[PDB]
Amino acid sequence: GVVLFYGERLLVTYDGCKLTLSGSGQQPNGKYSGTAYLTSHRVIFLSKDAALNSLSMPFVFMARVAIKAPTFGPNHIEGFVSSQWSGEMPFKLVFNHGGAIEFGKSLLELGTRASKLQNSYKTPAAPPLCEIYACPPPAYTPFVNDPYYNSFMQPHPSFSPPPADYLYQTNSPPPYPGAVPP
Repeated sequence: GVVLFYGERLLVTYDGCKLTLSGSGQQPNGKYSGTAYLTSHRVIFLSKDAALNSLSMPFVFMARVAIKAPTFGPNHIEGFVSSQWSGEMPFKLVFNHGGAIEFGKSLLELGTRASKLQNSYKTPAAPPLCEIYACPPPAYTPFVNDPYYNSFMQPHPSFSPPPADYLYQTNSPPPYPGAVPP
């Protein structure tokens, strides 16, 4: 399952994604196939097979994110996660069914917005009793229904249904900012 923070919105589900972590030294390094989730706050990747079952890349720790197109091959997304390990770990997201440009354009706009709040964000007070429960449907409603997200994200037919029966929410707020209405 996927556990969203309180105040986090699930925006895009992409089944059939390949994530490559290309760290050196002690940084993470491996290849993973599965589903990528684009939220207001992070990319979540769930390995479908597994040295790692789940990983989260908060926008505020991503750097130099770009939609890449090699001279002959398909569009993909590249970037880094910044500083167990320290320094700059490269990552690459490849999409099996197209929609890399649409996913990446959305990621760039979300990440730009979230990163501008990095210095001012203070995690809200959290309930001492931490709860995980079935995710409220509003947290994963199609983003086209929300003018805040619909104004800068484009749909794509390769985007997949949100896995409602696998979505949970915690009452804990996210420890980093996201792209949300002010």
